[PDB]
Amino acid sequence: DWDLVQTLGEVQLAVNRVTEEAVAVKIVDNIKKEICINKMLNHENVVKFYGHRREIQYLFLEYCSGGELFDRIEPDIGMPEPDAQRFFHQLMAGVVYLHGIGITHRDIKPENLLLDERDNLKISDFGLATVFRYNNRERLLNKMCGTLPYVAPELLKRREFHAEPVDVWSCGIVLTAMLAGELPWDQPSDSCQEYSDWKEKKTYLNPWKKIDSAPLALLHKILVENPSARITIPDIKKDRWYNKPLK
Ligand SMILES: CCOC(=O)c1cnc2[nH]ncc2c1N1CCO[C@@H](CN)C1
Repeated sequence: DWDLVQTLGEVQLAVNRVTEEAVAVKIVDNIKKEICINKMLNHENVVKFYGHRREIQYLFLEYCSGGELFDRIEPDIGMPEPDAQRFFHQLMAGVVYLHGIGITHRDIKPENLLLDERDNLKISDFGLATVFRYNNRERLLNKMCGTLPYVAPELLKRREFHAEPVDVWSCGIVLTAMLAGELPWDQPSDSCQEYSDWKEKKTYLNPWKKIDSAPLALLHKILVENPSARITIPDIKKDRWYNKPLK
């Protein structure tokens, strides 16, 4: 038996009457695919799925008492570089896992990155997720989704696109936010001046000016317009800043 303590955001915090264990309960009244995908998942950097009950659908998910990464980002400032690097390491671990089982999240942003009691990052909310690889066969995506400031430019420009580079791009936007406390552009389109400036290498402007040359060098490889030229995760793991001892 579980008591519903408070509304988290619908999602409610539930506490076990006997054990006092806490869990997040998602109430819905597409949910079928979210449960299906959640049943595939098992990784320390992905919100745990405990099960579901049908009545109004109920999803039981890992409660992350640390809240959202979003709330650890000080506006216009960001966070200490060592904290950002640690969070970025854990984000990559989670994303590598998902891509490894052929799943793309499609909406990576600080609001969907939760923290447990130890500040361990957990990828959250698979309502927009989809399978991009099955029976070792890649499937190109063609539906536009995600969140504009975080979406890769190809999603706005091409009919079809590879799933993995899209997630890599969004991860680069998250890193920018962690290091500068602001988003670089409303969207990565040619009509967007801020994106034009970036493509023209005007890193003497914000937010790039607040970012140290080492992490900035990594962002130069992630925020590349051509998804085929964009750095892959295995190569991100070889990046100099990625491997820099910090703090
Ligand atoms: C301390 C605040 O941490 C949360 O609330 C929170 C904790 N664990 C969760 N697992 N799945 C979601 C979730 C969660 N929420 C759900 C509602 O939206 C977000 C909070 N405004 C994040």
